Amino acid sequence: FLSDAEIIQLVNAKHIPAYKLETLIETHERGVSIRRQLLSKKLSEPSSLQYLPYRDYNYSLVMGACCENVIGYMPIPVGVAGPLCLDEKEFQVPMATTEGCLVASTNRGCRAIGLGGGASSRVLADGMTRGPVVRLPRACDSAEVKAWLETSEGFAVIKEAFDSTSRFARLQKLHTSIAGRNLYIRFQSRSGDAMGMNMISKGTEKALSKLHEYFPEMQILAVSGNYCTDKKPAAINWIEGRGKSVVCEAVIPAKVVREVLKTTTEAMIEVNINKNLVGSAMAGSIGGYNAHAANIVTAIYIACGQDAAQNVGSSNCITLMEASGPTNEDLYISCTMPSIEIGTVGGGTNLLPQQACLQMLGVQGACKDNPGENARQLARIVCGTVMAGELSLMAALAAGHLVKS
Amino acid sequence: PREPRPNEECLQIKFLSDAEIIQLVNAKHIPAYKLETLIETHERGVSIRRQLLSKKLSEPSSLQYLPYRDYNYSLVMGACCENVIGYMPIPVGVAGPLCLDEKEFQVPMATTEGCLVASTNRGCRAIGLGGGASSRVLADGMTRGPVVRLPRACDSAEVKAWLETSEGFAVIKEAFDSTSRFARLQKLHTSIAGRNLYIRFQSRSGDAMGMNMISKGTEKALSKLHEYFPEMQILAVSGNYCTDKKPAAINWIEGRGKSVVCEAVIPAKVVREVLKTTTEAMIEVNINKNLVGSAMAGSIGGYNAHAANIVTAIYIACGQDAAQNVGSSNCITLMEASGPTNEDLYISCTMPSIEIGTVGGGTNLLPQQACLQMLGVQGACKDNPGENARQLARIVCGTVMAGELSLMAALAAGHLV
Amino acid sequence: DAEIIQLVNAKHIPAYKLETLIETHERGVSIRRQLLSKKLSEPSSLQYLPYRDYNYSLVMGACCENVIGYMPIPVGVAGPLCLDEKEFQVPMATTEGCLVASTNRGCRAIGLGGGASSRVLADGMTRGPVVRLPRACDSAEVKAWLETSEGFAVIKEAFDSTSRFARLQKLHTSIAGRNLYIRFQSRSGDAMGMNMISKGTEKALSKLHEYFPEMQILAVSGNYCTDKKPAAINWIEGRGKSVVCEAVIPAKVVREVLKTTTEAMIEVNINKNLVGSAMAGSIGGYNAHAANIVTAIYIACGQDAAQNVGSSNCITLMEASGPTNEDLYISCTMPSIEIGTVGGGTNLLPQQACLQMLGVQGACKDNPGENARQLARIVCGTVMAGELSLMAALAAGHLVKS
Amino acid sequence: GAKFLSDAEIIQLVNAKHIPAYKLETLIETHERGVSIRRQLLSKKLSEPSSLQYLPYRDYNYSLVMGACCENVIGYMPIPVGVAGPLCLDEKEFQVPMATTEGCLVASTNRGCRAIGLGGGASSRVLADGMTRGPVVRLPRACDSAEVKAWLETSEGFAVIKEAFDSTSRFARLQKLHTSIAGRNLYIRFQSRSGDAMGMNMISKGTEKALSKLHEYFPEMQILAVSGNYCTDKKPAAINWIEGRGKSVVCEAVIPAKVVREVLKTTTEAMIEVNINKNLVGSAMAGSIGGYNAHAANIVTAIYIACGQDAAQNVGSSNCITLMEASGPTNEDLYISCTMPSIEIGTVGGGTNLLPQQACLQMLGVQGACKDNPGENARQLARIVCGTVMAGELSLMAALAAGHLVK
Ligand SMILES: CC(C)(COP(=O)(O)OP(=O)(O)OC[C@H]1O[C@@H](n2cnc3c(N)ncnc32)[C@H](O)[C@H]1OP(=O)(O)O)[C@@H](O)C(=O)NCCC(=O)NCCS
Ligand SMILES: CC(C)(COP(=O)(O)OP(=O)(O)OC[C@H]1O[C@@H](n2cnc3c(N)ncnc32)[C@H](O)[C@H]1OP(=O)(O)O)[C@@H](O)C(=O)NCCC(=O)NCCS
Ligand SMILES: CC(C)(COP(=O)(O)OP(=O)(O)OC[C@H]1O[C@@H](n2cnc3c(N)ncnc32)[C@H](O)[C@H]1OP(=O)(O)O)[C@@H](O)C(=O)NCCC(=O)NCCS
Ligand SMILES: CC(C)(COP(=O)(O)OP(=O)(O)OC[C@H]1O[C@@H](n2cnc3c(N)ncnc32)[C@H](O)[C@H]1OP(=O)(O)O)[C@@H](O)C(=O)NCCC(=O)NCCS
Ligand SMILES: CC(O)(CC(=O)O)CC(=O)O
Ligand SMILES: CC(O)(CC(=O)O)CC(=O)O
Ligand SMILES: CC(O)(CC(=O)O)CC(=O)O
Ligand SMILES: CC(O)(CC(=O)O)CC(=O)O
Repeated sequence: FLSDAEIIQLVNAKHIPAYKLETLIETHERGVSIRRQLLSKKLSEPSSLQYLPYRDYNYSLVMGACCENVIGYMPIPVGVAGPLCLDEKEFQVPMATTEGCLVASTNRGCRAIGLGGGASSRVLADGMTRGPVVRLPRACDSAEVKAWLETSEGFAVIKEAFDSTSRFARLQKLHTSIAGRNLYIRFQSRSGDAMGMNMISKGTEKALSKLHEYFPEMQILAVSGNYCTDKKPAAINWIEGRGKSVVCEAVIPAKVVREVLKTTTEAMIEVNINKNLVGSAMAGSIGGYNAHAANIVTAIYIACGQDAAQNVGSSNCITLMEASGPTNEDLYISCTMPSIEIGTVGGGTNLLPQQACLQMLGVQGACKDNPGENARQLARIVCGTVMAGELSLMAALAAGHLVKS
Repeated sequence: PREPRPNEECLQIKFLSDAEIIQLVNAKHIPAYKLETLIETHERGVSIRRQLLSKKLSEPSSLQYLPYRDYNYSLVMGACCENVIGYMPIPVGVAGPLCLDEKEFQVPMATTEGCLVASTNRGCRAIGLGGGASSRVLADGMTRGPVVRLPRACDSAEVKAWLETSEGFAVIKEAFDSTSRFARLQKLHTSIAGRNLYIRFQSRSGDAMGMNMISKGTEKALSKLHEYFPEMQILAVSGNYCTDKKPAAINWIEGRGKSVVCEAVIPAKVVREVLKTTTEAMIEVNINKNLVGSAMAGSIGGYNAHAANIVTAIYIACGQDAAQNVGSSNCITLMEASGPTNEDLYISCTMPSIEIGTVGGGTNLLPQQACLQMLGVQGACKDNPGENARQLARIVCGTVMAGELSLMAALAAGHLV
Repeated sequence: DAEIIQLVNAKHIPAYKLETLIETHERGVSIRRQLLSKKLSEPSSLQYLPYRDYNYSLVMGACCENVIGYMPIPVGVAGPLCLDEKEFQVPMATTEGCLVASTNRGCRAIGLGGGASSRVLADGMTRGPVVRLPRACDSAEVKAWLETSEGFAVIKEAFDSTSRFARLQKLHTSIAGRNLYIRFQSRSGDAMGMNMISKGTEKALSKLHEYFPEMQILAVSGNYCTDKKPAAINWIEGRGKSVVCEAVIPAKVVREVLKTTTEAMIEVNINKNLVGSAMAGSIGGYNAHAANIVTAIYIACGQDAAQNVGSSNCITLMEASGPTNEDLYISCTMPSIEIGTVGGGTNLLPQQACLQMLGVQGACKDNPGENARQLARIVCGTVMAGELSLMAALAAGHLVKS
Repeated sequence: GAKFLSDAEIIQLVNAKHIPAYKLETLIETHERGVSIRRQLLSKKLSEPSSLQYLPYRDYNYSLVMGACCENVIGYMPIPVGVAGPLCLDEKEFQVPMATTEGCLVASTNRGCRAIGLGGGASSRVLADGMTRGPVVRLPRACDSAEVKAWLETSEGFAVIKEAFDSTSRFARLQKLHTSIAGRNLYIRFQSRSGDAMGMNMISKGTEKALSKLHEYFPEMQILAVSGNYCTDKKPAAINWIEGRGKSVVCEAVIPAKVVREVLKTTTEAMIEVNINKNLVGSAMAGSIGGYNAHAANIVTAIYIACGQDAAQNVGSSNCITLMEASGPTNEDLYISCTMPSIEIGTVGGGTNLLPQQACLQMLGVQGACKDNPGENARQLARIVCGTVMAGELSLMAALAAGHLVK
């Protein structure tokens, strides 16, 4: 029972620190209203928040979970590309973006796939990772810890501790690397339908404390020593995989290439080899042998409540194209994405709008009866949509249509 | 007037009911994406596509919670998204004040990752009590790297030699710059692969990120180059040598967009009280994680803790291209002992390829403009073209440093989990 | 020698077939040199290229073709290298001035600091063929099959039947659409083992073909090994011998032998070997000059010098140590040392002499693989000595002056 | 003096008051005797005393070696030298010397030369030429390092440093500068021509002089190291691949369909299929930066050892992208190209000063300095290396395509 003004006067005098507003204020929306008012007086243009919406949005799912010092929300247009004829099913793919032509392009690639009998995909691997950096007094000591971790006995004991932290966290393997007295241990584990970063970090924490029982001299320098690797480009993710590794493929009949894509199979292939393979090689790329996988990955991620910062590594992709058919005029295309970091429960997937987009795809929440299937399905959809996107952009580049917008 | 009338009578030119438009669309074959053409309002076209979509979903009511009402679609249509079915609200938090180059910024961050804003805000606090941060823009130029092809490598080599002459460069520059007042071809980096020739055009672009502007200018320069070498085949305006939205050593080494460096010294006291650790611990974690760890992982440009988190959050809030986080996140963060007792913490973050702009694309939408205005960098800087974009790049580099400081502190103190 | 040239000028008898028709190796080389001479713009150029009094019998048929002589490479010695409580005299073949002297100086600092310690972390030569199935769905199936205990068992049996040392450790598989890259890894006794692994790979691929007849074997080497090309896979997974060595150099030794301080050494190490290499976009090149040491020892010991591309992979680390943090701790980690003590150039007498000097010539019969492992440790230890000295010279500003 | 004492007396004296041993040539009169005594001293420290019995040392010119190419010398290592050729390149025919102990390498390279010759020859071009050195310097603050970078980028700034750099030698001409900041650190890549010399020494001296001049403008600058690994020398690095180092070269040739079948024992189509999936796709899957080839390192290394080059530089000199394509009236002939951006090579200085390696350089007609066109001999050698690599790629790739590698 106070006025917005009084609460403001109460905060200005170091008493309630801006970020603690919802802790005291009744309405979540009012707490946001008040923070915007404090913010106004610190801006060279006080009315700069006028166009930033905040009213009538469910903050209950956000506060204490997805964002701090909330001042509103940012609307990102959502378009739909589809149907994506994938694995004998049809999907309507939601895409959150502000880049014109991206939805139209992806939709067109979907069209060429649908008229071609559809695409097929497979999940090759599933395991989120965490790569802590640990340190022993000497390299001879860290060497000893690596050999121990490499024994079936050592692996058994740390797996017991890792798995003891969650019903869904199942340690699959360990990849260890030495740098003198430093030891990088790459923990790889299943995580149900969650992307798993949190669950994996906890497992690593418990597993490391257990390892410490056997080697008291070991110093745990950081639970993440950048050997995961999370949100930074790294050859290890490309070569070893991280999260879901998947492959997609489709054959686009010669006539579909000409009618829908406005180009030829031979042109498509020539551009692919010389842009996505040779071009990427000349640029010194590790994992970027594709046209614009990141665009598709980013749009689906924002629409489906994923962690968009993970587009850095989730975008890794190699797109291949070759002649197919009795006459060799049809287009075979494949996209291989070894490190899709994705999930359908927790984080932003907890928010209603993002859940709507996930429901649209039929992968919302946990898959009881088959843990991880909702996340694996979303990964396949991502890989398939990337392929649809690749098909369209490559067709435009081959035809000299990138100009069109 | 509803109970569906026959299609013939339904031929429109308010006009008709939803059921009838839906019937016309299904009967004839007006794909859902052309709705805004016929419909009097953008919102009704959206409402209809949504209704058409529901019928194709296994859970028809899945769109229930996907908002769509009361949103300016006129700004979206024809420039930002097609086949629109609504919008996705991303929570926006604020970290500040960020004390950068004697100014104070309130940095908006759009995210769904808990603690990211709190952590960036904490780093800002340490920077502020440390007397502020300073930054410099080292280079500025967007790029496009087309792949071109000649009959033989001796021919492509000939084109490369020609492009490297002051004579040939001037002619190409002329054609390139004629594309617009802001297109100013700075330089050319060429790479040969047998008979293929990769040409990296680089140029300022005012306050725009410049992707479209540079592409058009590149298309005209190649047109001009083709006059001199009619046997040259333009294989693709983008042959992945730019490089756009894919990890590439070339962006790390040559830069792309804005190259920025930032720095600050955090007093030993502020490291203990605000960051909950010591200078020595921060340094030991920095070297072994950001340098050695990244090296062991085979990273090119990923010598940092979480620049991508900061870049992505600001990008989404300010109408940038979030897919550009791939290369924009490139960053190396260094930490070192500083001061009298060597107990203070020197830190710097160097980001060679921030791809950013304050005009065009998503920056034309109102909510994003509000976030750009909050920073005082919205739209073009008529008096000093490109200054608003440069300023935003400096802010992005500064906020990344604040983020790096806080996460690294938590890692050193064991506060991540 | 004069009348023989006549015959060769006529068809049906190429220059590379001379040894088969002549009674002496040397004479064969001599005639080839005379034949070659007539085609040179400067016929007398071969005047200083030696060829006499050399054992070609061991070379021809296994080490080189169309032989016209030999190339002498100066061999110097650096040591003693005090490693794992032993003392080694390291032979180094080079034409680079100051290299042996620098390496010798690094050995000196290490010996005055009580020696170095090393450990072999892994051992396994690899081969990475590329096969292809009709569809990615089929490739995915072959990958899944290979990952089952049943599938791995059958191809391991086939692989291991090609040799007593062919003992398949594991498979790392990567998919690229319908292509499938399979990385076979195995111990190989004391041989570098490229030949053995390749043959074991061929037999296993045919076995795999019996289970998947639609599988096309594109190449025994699809560049996934990876042999003699820079690749992150070798850096991350290892190839050949993965080794780590270390030592602590007393502050006094850093000053008197190395002419610098521990602090300056550390600053140069971090900013050159860590930060510089990062700015240059290096994958695996986090060192000063490991390649120099690797190359000289390889040439001296009959190794394959072309393998210095991957074998030189190294991360050199330095930090303050001891009671007053003034002593220098240094470590060198090399994950992909491709080496051997039997086969190829190691069958030649001069190179066998350099190998014997190290006590690692030939096979270790009572403990197969121990001679190659010991040599790998010597290489890593010597690289560390080389790193110490060059880094000291860069810190004190003595590179050019030396 | 020394000749009046016996080997045993010298040994007893070296051990007596501890003479290093690397100093034996200071004491003893003849070069060969200093080597003999070092061998004797060393032998007593070996688990097997006679292990040096087969390491030759006699009848070798040590005068050219001592004080220039090696120290603490105990002999020399003979590397068999074979010849591949003729290599028909740019309307000329080269007989290529290759020092190797790897069986089939010379045969295979000779085979590829055969295919090229029957195809009308190869063509090559030198795209760029400039040795580099990339020192690391440090300023008190990032703002200061930014200032140095901006200064080096001005024409005035570049002119003064170039004057200082070039003042170092008649053949040292600074071409360009590439800079990179890392906080308060500044990495400056100096790139310069160097006549026919590989240039590392010359380039390093010029850099030293240029940095001392830069220090006049920036007294607060600390020169941390003359090589901050930004060159980059003898370590794999994307900068060499993208920017070039030494000589950037490209080579090409078309092999008639008949020749592919008869000489190479395979098919044009098979070759292309193997090239794409091995050299492009495979290298990509392996995370390669610059290794988009089959075995350029084998050829580079063999020619380097035979011609007195620095074999350690095979690390970056091997960088190569091999491309293959269908060509001709019926799309049945084989177009192949190899592009090598960073061949570090020279024909003057170092081991290039020894007679045996000078003989191999003379074979190619590239020994020493080109009087009328400084650098032309080194450039010709780089063209030959690239052409020979291409010959080598042709043969191994044919063998891999036909299932012939292991025999
Ligand atoms: C815009 C573009 C799709 C135009 O399509 P087009 O092949 O020239 O010709 P059409 O307009 O007849 O349509 C072809 C197909 O595209 C799709 N498409 C075209 N315009 C569309 C739009 N505005 N909205 C949604 N989907 C669209 C349709 O699904 C399909 O036609 P149909 O299903 O009605 O039979 C094409 O120029 C393109 O994809 N450009 C490349 C964009 C790109 O990838 N850039 C980088 C990412 S932004
Ligand atoms: C959550 C975290 C910020 C709290 O740290 P802390 O030092 O124990 O918290 P404190 O209560 O002592 O406050 C210290 C500072 O944190 C910041 N801060 C803390 N909680 C905050 C919140 N809810 N919202 C905004 N800012 C917050 C403030 O700027 C500052 O406090 P102040 O108002 O007194 O000036 C810290 O644990 C952290 O940063 N974790 C790492 C998160 C991360 O980077 N992980 C990956 C990205 S999500
Ligand atoms: C040439 C260099 C070794 C001389 O070092 P220095 O410390 O200035 O000279 P010193 O007379 O004090 O000798 C110090 C130590 O160096 C070693 N050393 C010096 N000259 C040597 C020589 N000519 N031969 C062999 N070993 C030598 C000795 O092991 C040791 O002395 P000691 O064993 O007699 O007690 C040194 O400047 C250096 O290593 N430069 C760097 C070279 C380099 O790494 N470049 C790249 C590869 S070539
Ligand atoms: C061994 C190999 C050279 C034989 O090739 P082949 O075509 O089947 O054998 P041929 O007798 O038909 O000769 C074909 C050509 O090879 C070359 N050649 C064959 N044996 C040779 C030898 N011993 N010495 C020199 N050149 C030889 C010839 O130049 C040429 O024949 P010609 O000049 O007499 O007309 C071939 O199998 C090969 O190159 N394998 C791959 C080796 C490789 O690159 N591995 C990795 C590097 S070591
Ligand atoms: C076209 C592209 O730049 C992506 C985009 O425009 O959003 C990617 C490419 O380089 O092909
Ligand atoms: C902590 C980190 O995983 C990022 C995040 O949690 O969002 C990055 C790292 O330090 O590896
Ligand atoms: C000194 C060095 O160039 C190697 C050499 O000269 O033989 C390596 C470096 O430190 O860059
Ligand atoms: C055959 C090869 O290994 C090189 C060699 O054996 O000398 C290279 C390749 O991977 O093709």
